[PDB]
Amino acid sequence: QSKFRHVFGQPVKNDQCYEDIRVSRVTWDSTFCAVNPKFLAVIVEASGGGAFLVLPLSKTGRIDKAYPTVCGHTGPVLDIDWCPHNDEVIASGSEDCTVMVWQIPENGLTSPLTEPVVVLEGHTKRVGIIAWHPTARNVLLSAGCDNVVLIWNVGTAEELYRLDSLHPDLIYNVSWNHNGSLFCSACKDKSVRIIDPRRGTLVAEREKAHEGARPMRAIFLADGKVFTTGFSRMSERQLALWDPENLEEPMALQELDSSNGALLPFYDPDTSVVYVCGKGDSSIRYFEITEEPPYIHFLNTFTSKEPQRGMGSMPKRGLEVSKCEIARFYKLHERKCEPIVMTVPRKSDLFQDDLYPDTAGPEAALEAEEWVSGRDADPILISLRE
Amino acid sequence: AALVVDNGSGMCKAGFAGDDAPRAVFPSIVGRPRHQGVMVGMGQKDSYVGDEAQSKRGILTLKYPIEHGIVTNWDDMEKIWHHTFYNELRVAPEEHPVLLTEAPLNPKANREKMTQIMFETFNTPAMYVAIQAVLSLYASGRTTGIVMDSGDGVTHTVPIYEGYALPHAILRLDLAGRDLTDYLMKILTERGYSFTTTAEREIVRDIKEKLCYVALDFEQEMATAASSSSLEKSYELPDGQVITIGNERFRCPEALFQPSFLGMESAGIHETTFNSIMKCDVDIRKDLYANTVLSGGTTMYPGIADRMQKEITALAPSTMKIKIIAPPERKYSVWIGGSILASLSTFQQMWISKQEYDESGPSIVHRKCF
Amino acid sequence: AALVVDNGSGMCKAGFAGDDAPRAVFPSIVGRPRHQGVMVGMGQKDSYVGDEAQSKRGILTLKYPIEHGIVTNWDDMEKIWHHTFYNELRVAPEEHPVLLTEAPLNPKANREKMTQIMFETFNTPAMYVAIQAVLSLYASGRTTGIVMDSGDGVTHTVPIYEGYALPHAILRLDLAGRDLTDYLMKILTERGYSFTTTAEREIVRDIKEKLCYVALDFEQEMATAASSSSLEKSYELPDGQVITIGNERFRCPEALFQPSFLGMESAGIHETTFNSIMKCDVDIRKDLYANTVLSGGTTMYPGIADRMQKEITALAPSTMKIKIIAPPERKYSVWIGGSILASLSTFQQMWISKQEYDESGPSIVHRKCF
Amino acid sequence: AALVVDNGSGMCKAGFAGDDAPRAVFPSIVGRPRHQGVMVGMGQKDSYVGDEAQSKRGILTLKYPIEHGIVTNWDDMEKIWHHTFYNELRVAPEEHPVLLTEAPLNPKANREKMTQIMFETFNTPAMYVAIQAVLSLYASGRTTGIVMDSGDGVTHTVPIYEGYALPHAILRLDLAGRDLTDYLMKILTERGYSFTTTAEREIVRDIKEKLCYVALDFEQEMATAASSSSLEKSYELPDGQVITIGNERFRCPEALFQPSFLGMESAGIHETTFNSIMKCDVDIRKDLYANTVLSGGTTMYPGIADRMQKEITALAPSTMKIKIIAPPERKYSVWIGGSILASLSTFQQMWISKQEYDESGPSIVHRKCF
Ligand SMILES: Nc1ncnc2c1ncn2[C@@H]1O[C@H](COP(=O)(O)OP(=O)(O)O)[C@@H](O)[C@H]1O
Ligand SMILES: Nc1ncnc2c1ncn2[C@@H]1O[C@H](COP(=O)(O)OP(=O)(O)O)[C@@H](O)[C@H]1O
Ligand SMILES: Nc1ncnc2c1ncn2[C@@H]1O[C@H](COP(=O)(O)OP(=O)(O)O)[C@@H](O)[C@H]1O
Ligand SMILES: [Mg+2]
Ligand SMILES: [Mg+2]
Ligand SMILES: [Mg+2]
Repeated sequence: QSKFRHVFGQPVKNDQCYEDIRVSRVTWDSTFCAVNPKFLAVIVEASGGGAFLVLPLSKTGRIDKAYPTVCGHTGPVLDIDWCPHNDEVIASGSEDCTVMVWQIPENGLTSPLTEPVVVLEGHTKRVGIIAWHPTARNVLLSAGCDNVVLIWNVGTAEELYRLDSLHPDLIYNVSWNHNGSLFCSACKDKSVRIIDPRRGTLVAEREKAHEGARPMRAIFLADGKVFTTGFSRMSERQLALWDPENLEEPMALQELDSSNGALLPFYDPDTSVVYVCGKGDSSIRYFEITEEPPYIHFLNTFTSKEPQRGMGSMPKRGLEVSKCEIARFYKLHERKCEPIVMTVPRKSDLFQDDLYPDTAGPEAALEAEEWVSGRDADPILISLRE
Repeated sequence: AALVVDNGSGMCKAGFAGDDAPRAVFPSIVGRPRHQGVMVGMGQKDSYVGDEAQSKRGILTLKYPIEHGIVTNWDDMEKIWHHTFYNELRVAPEEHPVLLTEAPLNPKANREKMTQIMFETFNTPAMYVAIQAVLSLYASGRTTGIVMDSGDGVTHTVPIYEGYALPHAILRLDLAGRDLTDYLMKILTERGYSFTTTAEREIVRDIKEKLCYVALDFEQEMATAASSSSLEKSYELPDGQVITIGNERFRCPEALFQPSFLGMESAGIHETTFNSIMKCDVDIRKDLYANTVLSGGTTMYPGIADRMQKEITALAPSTMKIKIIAPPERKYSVWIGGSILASLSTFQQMWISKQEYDESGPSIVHRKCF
Repeated sequence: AALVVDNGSGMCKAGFAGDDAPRAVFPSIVGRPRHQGVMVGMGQKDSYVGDEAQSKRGILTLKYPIEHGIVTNWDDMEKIWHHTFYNELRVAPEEHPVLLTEAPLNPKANREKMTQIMFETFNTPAMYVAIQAVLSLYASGRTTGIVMDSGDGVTHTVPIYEGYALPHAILRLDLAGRDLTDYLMKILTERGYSFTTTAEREIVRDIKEKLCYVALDFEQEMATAASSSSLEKSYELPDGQVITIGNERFRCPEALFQPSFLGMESAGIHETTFNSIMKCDVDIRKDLYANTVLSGGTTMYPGIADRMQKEITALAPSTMKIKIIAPPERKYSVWIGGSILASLSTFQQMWISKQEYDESGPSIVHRKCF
Repeated sequence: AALVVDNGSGMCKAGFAGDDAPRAVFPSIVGRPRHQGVMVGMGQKDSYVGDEAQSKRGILTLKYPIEHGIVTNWDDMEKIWHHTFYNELRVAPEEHPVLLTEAPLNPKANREKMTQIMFETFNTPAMYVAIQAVLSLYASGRTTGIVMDSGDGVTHTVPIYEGYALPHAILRLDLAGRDLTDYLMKILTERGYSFTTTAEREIVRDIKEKLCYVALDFEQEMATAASSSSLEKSYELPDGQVITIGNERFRCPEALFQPSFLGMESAGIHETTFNSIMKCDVDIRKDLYANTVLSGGTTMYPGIADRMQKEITALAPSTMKIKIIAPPERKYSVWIGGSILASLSTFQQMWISKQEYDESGPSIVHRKCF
């Protein structure tokens, strides 16, 4: 029994969705969308080079065809990520083997933005993984096809650490842990690794986490556990929970279906609910992770009639608290972005203290120079009552 | 527990989701006195709803708030809904979601006012409007088939194949049980029986439900009735008078298959079902032929299933297997299917909650209900 | 054990090397619902592939990811290949080398994406692309002869002498079975039969595969069909309707020999085969005349071998022996030849290994595959 | 003088060759009484044809002998022809040659029965059948261009270059004005307006011809109609009741560009026109883009030319000039072009004479007529 047993998705009307968007057709299996409580960033298909569309959340409805876009890369953009401590700073990686950090004006884009604030060059081939540090300020992680993970200081354009002798094959995704001291990564050799970047060591590793050649994901939870999505020999999509201390056997292992498309997990630390989004699917499944067996409880599934090309999750700070909304997903179609609202049906119209605990604020706990020295601090928590 | 209310033109069926039968079935009538009361101190109400109006119909003017599946008196509709929740089911509508039923091709303002009244007058936490024919397929445990639902106001056919409905193939007729009841009153005048008041119309409806049946061959049944009194039956009026009817027993249901008896230009229910099938794609017609489902009280005539099979067989190619499914409880198929649908775990994300109404108005029903 | 997958325009044939017949043969279609689902709790998928789409085609829009031997929808291609490996063969592609087939004179980007998809999406250890007409010669146990492979999208002729192919003499036509399906689709309107939807096209294809044949003399067959009804045949549609076709039985396959029937300027298959032979050296034409091999499903019409022999004899010198080889299993000659090729010990060194793709990219297929 | 009769699915146009406008224009309907006449000695005819049926439609059942350009009732069709020659034109058909029109890709028996009736029932000295789209090009004074003729039953495109038609590029849709009229009847029920009889279908058709228009941007137009009442219009029924329609004004014509509104899988008229051009040779696509001609009464909606230009421009390459030719008299383009062709001196040897029909039967029409 949980309050989250009743969570149902209600897509907004067409007038709040964003239409006339040429969503990029890159085969790379990324989210294709980054959203903060201020703007909405969607990777779009550019005739030359690469670009992604950044627009204010208010600019709903039809989107201008000649709407200025962030076109600075010489190749198509693979992934984007908003800075957690700055709603106007966004990072993007492309196949031009470089990472560009942009500064979006408060009112949006009036002319096509081409010049980025910083250009990070440390990779030999395309960079498809960009992950901002949860706590340390101006610390960015970049992972490309060259099987190297680089830490970038966007404030000083300085490469803090380099780690290339940790992944022998293609890296799927990288997820920072709670305090930003460790990060997990899924590799093409079906191995899940936990790496300490400040020491350049392999804290833990689980070989053959899933027995499927299909891509696998791995994310860090708030309690320190690792949630992984993968496939079996017969392409049976699976979910698994791993304790870093005990990696001989997974804590849980549940099979979903036999459909193609990698499962991108969207995990909310406040609610301890993971939203399993599969590329090309038309349904979103959410599960609750608790300390009670089987540690993975299926809640329900939001179903639609249209496959999604991408998915973006709006953080806690931008949710409508008074409407008992605990997640908002911006489903990307081939030509439309349709926000979908996760809600908990509550009879009372007052503030739900249990549904909205203290969440990480937009204020960085530490800085880049202090994080290098081994200092660690949990994210600064704010309140959602206001 | 969800509430399932099937509001037909003639009868109101209500109950709880998960049950196998409606808990409250009463006529959908509102009666008001047409005389002046002379007894002081007697508990005389301004209006009577349901069975109370039926029992006192001698001194009341019975009115149907629903005509041909369209609500024509919303003030009287609120009385029936109020009577349903508080007097029949004896529950609080603000504590249970309500599942309502509606015929297809209805005016869009009909289901908007249903949405507004449920949320603003009864304060229901959630509501949903479903098509009556789709619910009948739920009760039969099928995902493929064409359902010909015929009630008191509307006769409609909705073909469904593998869970997908064909909206372009949906046909609707304004010929139903009430039209047959009026036709029976007209043809009863041939024997000298006169029924004109609204109270007398209910008497004729009772006669129709008890003595009428569908003849396999109408012309042959004409010869039999005109040569002997074997088909003649007797009925006792509430005042003790006994009336006797002969060929009128099967003439009234014949108007379903020959609408020209009522001066209507539309085709019969057998041709309407066949025409709906022919509007579907060729690859699914074979499955629809073998899964023809009958629903509604107007399909409860004895022998209607045999007649429907015979008529469709003549229209369909000889190589097709015509199978008419007529369960004995098809009078409550719409409610039973609604009870099943409202109890599904996958349906819980289809409710129109109170929140959406406040941020969308009554127009929310057109984007969340089929 | 190696896997042999013959991805034609219309059908996907898959199996294991060393076997004599494909283990899985299903249509190369991907269908998506074109209506709205109204039944909740039913396992309705977003798309259907292969036989499931064929059985549910009444409520689906069928799409061919391959058009004229060229993959036009790569996203739908991964669906079919995923269906082939995991649902039909029930094997893991990352443990078996995969042998694929392609028509000659195809765009270079077509086989590059096949190499990229096999190595990056399915992670096959080894991979190879073989020409369909070359494989058909393996199945016949020959090293010399010209192969006329005609499938659903492409008709091509590849002459081979003593194991050496003549690339300059390779001819390709974009006229195949799907064009004949559309031509029969058009000429069936002359008798009042109207087929328009994608599902109805599959019905027309089934009519073509069952009733059509190649006339030895087209003009004489025209006179015979216009003077009597001996050539008329009946076919029953899925909805029970019976259709009768006369001269359309042999007019549809006649477009192979008279492409002007479709408005195309190219020559017929009989002339294309002769032209490919004439482009070869004079000393090898005699062997090619006596070793003309037919392959593909479009060569399964009754009497096509006799017509081809008659036409080529009229073109070739009277002193040459024209011998058309049409084995009864020529519909699977491409797969059977691929099964033989993949089992050869001398073929094990021409696989494109993963280490080669990693250090050379998808362009490696242009160096290791002919 | 020759006679030009343009037999559309819904409307019949007749006149004399050399004239610039049809002399007799009347609906192509046959009505029969559906009640019993009780007045003795006043002239009840068994059937009414044309305008008389339209004026007496209150007590008649109107039937169209032509459906989708194919005559389904030849006995009724003879009545219309008899009314045309003797009551409308008031001439003897045995003294004038008759030029008839037919849609392309029609059943071959349709024009054979047309030939037999003209020569055996009316004894016409000569007769000819012409394609409606080809005649429309005559009226515009052009020899090159693609004509999209859309009437009451058939929407077809025939591209012509330098006097040569491309039969393989001819496309035909069974979506036309009658389907739009039926769609408007279905969506008018959303506002509570119920039209079911054949007579009421004529009322809705009059509404469609007076209030409907094509929106330049359907999505933007829907938003405008949902935010204000500027697009609302009023129409008075024959009985005096006033109806008001909003977004139905542009939703009904939108089915031409989005046939999925009717459940049809075919493409819109803009895509059908574009596909027909793309089926032609590359060297003539430029001329067809700048000479797109609209014909028929269905293309009479205000703003249809602007929408068609906008849609094709998005499909065609940006370097081609899209020019939609929509003359103000395009409702009679087929007849006017037929008048011009019938008066040409070079056309006098293309007639099918009585002697030719006597020595060849009705099959002669397939040899002399395209
Ligand atoms: N046994 C019966 N035989 C014939 N007609 C019946 C019978 N029972 C009910 N009916 C008719 O069915 C009509 C209503 O049936 P039903 O569909 O159950 O309710 P509603 O139409 O109000 O939803 C009534 O008008 C009645 O005349
Ligand atoms: N018995 C038959 N007679 C005529 N045509 C056939 C027959 N069997 C198959 N075909 C045609 O062959 C085509 C596909 O043949 P095949 O070469 O086996 O597959 P693919 O072309 O997809 O590789 C189909 O389009 C079908 O119309
Ligand atoms: N002004 C108009 N606006 C819209 N539709 C029209 C108009 N005039 C005629 N139509 C439609 O065109 C159809 C017939 O057009 P036309 O081609 O002139 O005759 P036919 O198709 O019978 O040869 C009618 O069904 C009518 O609905
Ligand atoms: Mg009912
Ligand atoms: Mg083949
Ligand atoms: Mg016309």
